[PDB]
Amino acid sequence: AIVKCKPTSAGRRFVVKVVNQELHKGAPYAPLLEKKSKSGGRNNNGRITTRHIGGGHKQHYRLVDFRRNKDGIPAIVERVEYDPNRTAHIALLKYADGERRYIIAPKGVAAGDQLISGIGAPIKAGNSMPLRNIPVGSTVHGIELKPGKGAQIARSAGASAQLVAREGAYVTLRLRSGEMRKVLAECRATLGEVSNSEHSLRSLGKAGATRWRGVRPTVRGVAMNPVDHPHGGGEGRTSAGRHPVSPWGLQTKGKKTRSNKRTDNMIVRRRK
Amino acid sequence: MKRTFQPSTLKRARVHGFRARMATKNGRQVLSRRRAKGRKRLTV
RNA sequence: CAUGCUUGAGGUUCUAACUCUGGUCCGUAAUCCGGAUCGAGGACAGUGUAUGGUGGGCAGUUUGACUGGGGCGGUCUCCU
RNA sequence: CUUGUCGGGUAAGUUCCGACCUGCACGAAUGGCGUAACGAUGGCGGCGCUGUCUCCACCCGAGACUCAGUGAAAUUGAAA
RNA sequence: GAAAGACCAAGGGUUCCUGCGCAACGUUAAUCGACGCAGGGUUAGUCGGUUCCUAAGGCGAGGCUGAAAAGCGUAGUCGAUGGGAAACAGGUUAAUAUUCCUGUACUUCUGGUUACUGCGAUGGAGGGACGGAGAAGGCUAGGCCAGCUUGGCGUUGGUUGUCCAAGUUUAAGGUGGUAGGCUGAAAUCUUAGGUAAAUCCGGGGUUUCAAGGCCGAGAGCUGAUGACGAGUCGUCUAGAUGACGAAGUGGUUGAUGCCAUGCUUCCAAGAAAAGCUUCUAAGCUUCAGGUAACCAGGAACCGUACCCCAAACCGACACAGGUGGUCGGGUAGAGAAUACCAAGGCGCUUGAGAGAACUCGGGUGAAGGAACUAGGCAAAAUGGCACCGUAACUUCGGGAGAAGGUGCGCCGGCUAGGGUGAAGGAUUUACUCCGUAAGCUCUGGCUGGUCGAAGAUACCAGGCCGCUGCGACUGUUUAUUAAAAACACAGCACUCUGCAAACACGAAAGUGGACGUAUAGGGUGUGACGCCUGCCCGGUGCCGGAAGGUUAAUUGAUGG
RNA sequence: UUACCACGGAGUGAUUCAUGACUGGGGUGAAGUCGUAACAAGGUAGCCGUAGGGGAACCUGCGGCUGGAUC
Ligand SMILES: [Mg+2]
Ligand SMILES: [Mg+2]
Ligand SMILES: [Mg+2]
Ligand SMILES: [Mg+2]
Ligand SMILES: [Mg+2]
Ligand SMILES: [Mg+2]
Ligand SMILES: [Mg+2]
Ligand SMILES: [Mg+2]
Ligand SMILES: [Mg+2]
Ligand SMILES: [Mg+2]
Ligand SMILES: [Mg+2]
Ligand SMILES: [Mg+2]
Ligand SMILES: [Mg+2]
Ligand SMILES: [Mg+2]
Ligand SMILES: [Mg+2]
Ligand SMILES: [Mg+2]
Ligand SMILES: [Mg+2]
Ligand SMILES: [Mg+2]
Ligand SMILES: [Mg+2]
Ligand SMILES: [Mg+2]
Ligand SMILES: [Mg+2]
Ligand SMILES: [Mg+2]
Ligand SMILES: [Mg+2]
Ligand SMILES: [Mg+2]
Ligand SMILES: [Mg+2]
Ligand SMILES: [Mg+2]
Ligand SMILES: [Mg+2]
Ligand SMILES: [Mg+2]
Ligand SMILES: [Mg+2]
Ligand SMILES: [Mg+2]
Ligand SMILES: [Mg+2]
Ligand SMILES: [Mg+2]
Ligand SMILES: [Mg+2]
Ligand SMILES: [Mg+2]
Ligand SMILES: [Mg+2]
Ligand SMILES: [Mg+2]
Ligand SMILES: [Mg+2]
Ligand SMILES: [Mg+2]
Ligand SMILES: [Mg+2]
Ligand SMILES: [Mg+2]
Ligand SMILES: [Mg+2]
Ligand SMILES: [Mg+2]
Ligand SMILES: [Mg+2]
Ligand SMILES: [Mg+2]
Ligand SMILES: [Mg+2]
Ligand SMILES: [Mg+2]
Ligand SMILES: [Mg+2]
Ligand SMILES: [Mg+2]
Ligand SMILES: [Mg+2]
Ligand SMILES: [Mg+2]
Ligand SMILES: [Mg+2]
Ligand SMILES: [Mg+2]
Ligand SMILES: [Mg+2]
Ligand SMILES: [Mg+2]
Ligand SMILES: [Mg+2]
Ligand SMILES: [Mg+2]
Ligand SMILES: [Mg+2]
Ligand SMILES: [Mg+2]
Ligand SMILES: [Mg+2]
Ligand SMILES: [Mg+2]
Ligand SMILES: [Mg+2]
Ligand SMILES: [Mg+2]
Ligand SMILES: [Mg+2]
Ligand SMILES: [Mg+2]
Ligand SMILES: [Mg+2]
Ligand SMILES: [Mg+2]
Ligand SMILES: [Mg+2]
Ligand SMILES: [Mg+2]
Ligand SMILES: [Mg+2]
Ligand SMILES: [Mg+2]
Ligand SMILES: [Mg+2]
Ligand SMILES: [Mg+2]
Ligand SMILES: [Mg+2]
Ligand SMILES: [Mg+2]
Ligand SMILES: [Mg+2]
Ligand SMILES: [Mg+2]
Ligand SMILES: [Mg+2]
Ligand SMILES: [Mg+2]
Ligand SMILES: [Mg+2]
Ligand SMILES: [Mg+2]
Ligand SMILES: [Mg+2]
Ligand SMILES: [Mg+2]
Ligand SMILES: [Mg+2]
Ligand SMILES: [Mg+2]
Ligand SMILES: [Mg+2]
Ligand SMILES: [Mg+2]
Ligand SMILES: [Mg+2]
Ligand SMILES: [Mg+2]
Ligand SMILES: [Mg+2]
Ligand SMILES: [Mg+2]
Ligand SMILES: [Mg+2]
Ligand SMILES: [Mg+2]
Ligand SMILES: [Mg+2]
Ligand SMILES: [Mg+2]
Ligand SMILES: [Mg+2]
Ligand SMILES: [Mg+2]
Ligand SMILES: [Mg+2]
Ligand SMILES: [Mg+2]
Ligand SMILES: [Mg+2]
Ligand SMILES: [Mg+2]
Ligand SMILES: [Mg+2]
Ligand SMILES: [Mg+2]
Ligand SMILES: [Mg+2]
Ligand SMILES: [Mg+2]
Ligand SMILES: [Mg+2]
Ligand SMILES: [Mg+2]
Ligand SMILES: [Mg+2]
Ligand SMILES: [Mg+2]
Ligand SMILES: [Mg+2]
Ligand SMILES: [Mg+2]
Ligand SMILES: [Mg+2]
Ligand SMILES: [Mg+2]
Ligand SMILES: [Mg+2]
Ligand SMILES: [Mg+2]
Ligand SMILES: [Mg+2]
Ligand SMILES: [Mg+2]
Ligand SMILES: [Mg+2]
Ligand SMILES: [Mg+2]
Ligand SMILES: [Mg+2]
Ligand SMILES: [Mg+2]
Ligand SMILES: [Mg+2]
Repeated sequence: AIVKCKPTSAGRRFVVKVVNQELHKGAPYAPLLEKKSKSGGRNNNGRITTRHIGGGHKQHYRLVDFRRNKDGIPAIVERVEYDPNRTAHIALLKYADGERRYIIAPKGVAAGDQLISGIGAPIKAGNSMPLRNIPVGSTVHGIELKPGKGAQIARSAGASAQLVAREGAYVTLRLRSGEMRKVLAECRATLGEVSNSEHSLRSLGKAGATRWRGVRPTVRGVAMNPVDHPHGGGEGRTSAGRHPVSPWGLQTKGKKTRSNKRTDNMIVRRRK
Repeated sequence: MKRTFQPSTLKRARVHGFRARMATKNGRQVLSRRRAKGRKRLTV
């Protein structure tokens, strides 16, 4: 649930924490962990390519199974864990022959369940099957875009998509963004919604909580000099006397930037 | 007050050493330029 | 009018060129890369060349003289 | 314009606090008006305290001064 | 004296010790020297490297890309600031010592002999292997006190004694499995898994028992009838040398060190690989190999002098500067503050006078008490512990140590507790439980007396209050005239982006975003919180529309 | 000399009177200005609660009442 903190300090007055008592509080499953090192936003040339990145806590990478290709064998939910590098929770499945795995936890799975996958699976939440044998009007998550590639869409906390139409070798579903897209019916998905939907009610509270996550401060372009930003310059406070623009000269108050033209036929209608 | 030169012999050989010059052509031009002048040292 | 023979434009469809930062086999002790084969898209996308639009993101420059100091104002050629 | 006018504070207040509206030339995310806590932040007023001051006096150490040793500097057309 | 004392690392390179010297160097002289000349000086199976393993990162066969140079990168192999075998005490030099010597250890490898045997990886499993804060303990180093041994009897009253001084030391290792932490154990039958296999790991079913198993400081014993030890005797040259050599015990206190990589708890969710154990594959199988016991032998190479918070390093200097880590005693004290000392080290490489103005750093000041000044700048003042008491306002935490006040030294009397702990009791009969007089140690209560001007007596150690502007706060900023009202900030809003994402660095391959997936990512503005955020789409931008006008390369009718 | 204690003194609050630049509504008064909201179905039936708007009476939305006329 959401817990508000007493205003004992100036930095505690506006902290709203999201604490889950049902999360596992031991050590993660060691065989499914591997190291990942930070980058600071730097590419192999050593230059900052994405800015406002740096610092934070040390993290391991959890090998989450996004394909779910053990069809037919039943599973059991051993526990629901915390992932430092998701916004959703993860669940440790234990199949009928050892074979422990990490998946993205659905909303309702706690400690038992069966979570079978493949053709012939029931329509319980947490099961996975091809999108063609899924009743229309249902809510799905973890949709894959290519057969055998793994889940790509609707993976963050509280995310879901709705299955709206089906005809031919494709199937149409409405994305969380408001965008109508057609997906191949041979692809796979999982039934239900992603857990941790209360994640959007948190409040960090203080400037140091953002630094714990690896985010560096943002300096406004109107606070710079003309040589650093198109918005810079002026005596006293100014308001960026030109149309608002990116640091590299691109307009940012409503100008569209999609120019793919290869996947245009997969868009039934844009989110606009 | 801290000054600009803080010695370290390991960082000295890895930047200006003989094997560092030989790794690139622009460091090989430095060595051939110092041989044409007759420098006694020839490397850091 | 009925066809024949081209040829401008549009739509649909197919696979065989091309594309895949999709699967599994081999080179192989290897998340690179190739070859093979399934799957998907498909003459589109993309690249070369020619051309219209946009483009202080970036560049090379220009922005007169007189003047009871410069600037502002006025004047700059011809006739009485 | 301007030390606007009125009230308070002072023996006396171009600063301060409360109002008036005649806003040269406030104004609503280049945010408007308030706001507890916080500030080596700006302005004003009190208590205590005092060499800050009336107005300086005496005392103690280190230089200045003399003797012995070592021994610079900027500058300089020439100087009765 | 939490260094101005010792010791590591970096850096330096003979500055180290001895003999001979004083021209130059040393801010003066110098017989002295980190100075000149000449000799000498650094001893390792265990210390630090190397060797084994990997992090960030580098290089990178083939490869992909690129006018050329070259860029990126796979297999791989480099790269510590990390992981991985093992030594301690005592002697001795002018100069080295955990290295030499004495004594007592530990680790690892090689070759033979015997006995018994399924051996085998690059591969599978286990293990290695880890965060912040906090709190109860257990212990040790260290410190005090008492006793013991040796010596002493005090230039001036007393001092043969509830006197004075010194010493009362001892390691690694072995044995011991304790305070304490974690954990169910065994047999049997199997198997959609760990790429192949597996007797190993994982999963499943049945039966039996409540007991095993793994870690773990420290005590005691032993090392040690030994070393060390004030001092005594002898010999030699005011000191060395050989032999000898007293006591060497108990009680309290006690860590920031160890148990502890433990335990509890919280989000920001907390290295890798090898060494190590185990399983089998390809292959051998009476040769190879493995497991024990015994004997013999080895452990290579490199660095060890000296400075090291400085006169030897970085600053042109024998320069109030800078420089990572370890140890860190006594009396007061909360304390690593502060004061006076210990061990140890030093008096800072020009002196001697005298006692003018003036300058610098301080002490005291009559009567006033901010009249000074741009401005209470500077100075003066406050300052501790316990107890009483404390306003507006508030986001209900605060404001607040608001404000203000009372007590505090020393010596007696009475009196309340806690810890440790002989003897005794239990039997679980010994590294165990309860509990103890004296002794030592810690925390109180109420009653007098007494000295001074003054008892938080020195060092140390908040001044406070009332109106207002700005910024919500902690934070950051112009190295070297600006620390702020400037930047950031949590919160808010707009807009873009469907993943081969937008966007950014790259002639490109590719990389970041992100091993993320619209509760996500980028850009822009505003800047906690409260109440709110009005009117204008004419201009410029952005978004949507597509009818109609203009409109590029291209084409080439017609005319000349 | 000790104890008790009046006057007096210091600090910080509470409560109650008077007064205060300037401001908010109310009542009364005179042939003043603008509109016509209510009383008839008052010419959009009026009232009640609440929210927004407007020179003003008031208008509009939502819910409620008859203390509403013709039928
Ligand atoms: Mg792992
Ligand atoms: Mg950003
Ligand atoms: Mg993250
Ligand atoms: Mg921001
Ligand atoms: Mg910002
Ligand atoms: Mg911005
Ligand atoms: Mg600025
Ligand atoms: Mg600026
Ligand atoms: Mg720049
Ligand atoms: Mg610009
Ligand atoms: Mg500006
Ligand atoms: Mg301005
Ligand atoms: Mg401007
Ligand atoms: Mg990419
Ligand atoms: Mg391939
Ligand atoms: Mg095909
Ligand atoms: Mg095309
Ligand atoms: Mg094209
Ligand atoms: Mg082109
Ligand atoms: Mg083209
Ligand atoms: Mg420009
Ligand atoms: Mg220009
Ligand atoms: Mg231009
Ligand atoms: Mg430019
Ligand atoms: Mg030129
Ligand atoms: Mg020019
Ligand atoms: Mg010109
Ligand atoms: Mg001119
Ligand atoms: Mg003029
Ligand atoms: Mg003149
Ligand atoms: Mg002019
Ligand atoms: Mg003025
Ligand atoms: Mg005025
Ligand atoms: Mg006045
Ligand atoms: Mg004044
Ligand atoms: Mg607005
Ligand atoms: Mg403005
Ligand atoms: Mg304001
Ligand atoms: Mg601050
Ligand atoms: Mg203030
Ligand atoms: Mg005054
Ligand atoms: Mg002299
Ligand atoms: Mg060295
Ligand atoms: Mg040197
Ligand atoms: Mg010497
Ligand atoms: Mg000599
Ligand atoms: Mg001489
Ligand atoms: Mg001399
Ligand atoms: Mg010498
Ligand atoms: Mg590498
Ligand atoms: Mg490379
Ligand atoms: Mg090559
Ligand atoms: Mg290596
Ligand atoms: Mg190391
Ligand atoms: Mg020595
Ligand atoms: Mg020895
Ligand atoms: Mg084997
Ligand atoms: Mg392994
Ligand atoms: Mg570690
Ligand atoms: Mg910890
Ligand atoms: Mg003791
Ligand atoms: Mg005696
Ligand atoms: Mg005497
Ligand atoms: Mg006597
Ligand atoms: Mg012993
Ligand atoms: Mg032992
Ligand atoms: Mg135990
Ligand atoms: Mg040595
Ligand atoms: Mg040494
Ligand atoms: Mg040292
Ligand atoms: Mg020192
Ligand atoms: Mg020096
Ligand atoms: Mg000196
Ligand atoms: Mg110095
Ligand atoms: Mg001390
Ligand atoms: Mg103290
Ligand atoms: Mg001190
Ligand atoms: Mg001493
Ligand atoms: Mg003198
Ligand atoms: Mg004097
Ligand atoms: Mg003076
Ligand atoms: Mg004084
Ligand atoms: Mg006096
Ligand atoms: Mg005075
Ligand atoms: Mg006096
Ligand atoms: Mg006086
Ligand atoms: Mg006074
Ligand atoms: Mg004055
Ligand atoms: Mg004056
Ligand atoms: Mg001051
Ligand atoms: Mg002072
Ligand atoms: Mg206050
Ligand atoms: Mg107080
Ligand atoms: Mg206060
Ligand atoms: Mg007295
Ligand atoms: Mg105000
Ligand atoms: Mg003001
Ligand atoms: Mg601030
Ligand atoms: Mg702070
Ligand atoms: Mg900084
Ligand atoms: Mg700074
Ligand atoms: Mg500065
Ligand atoms: Mg500051
Ligand atoms: Mg400053
Ligand atoms: Mg700034
Ligand atoms: Mg956004
Ligand atoms: Mg701002
Ligand atoms: Mg503001
Ligand atoms: Mg318009
Ligand atoms: Mg417009
Ligand atoms: Mg359009
Ligand atoms: Mg009406
Ligand atoms: Mg009415
Ligand atoms: Mg009416
Ligand atoms: Mg009406
Ligand atoms: Mg009407
Ligand atoms: Mg009412
Ligand atoms: Mg109404
Ligand atoms: Mg209306
Ligand atoms: Mg109504
Ligand atoms: Mg109604």
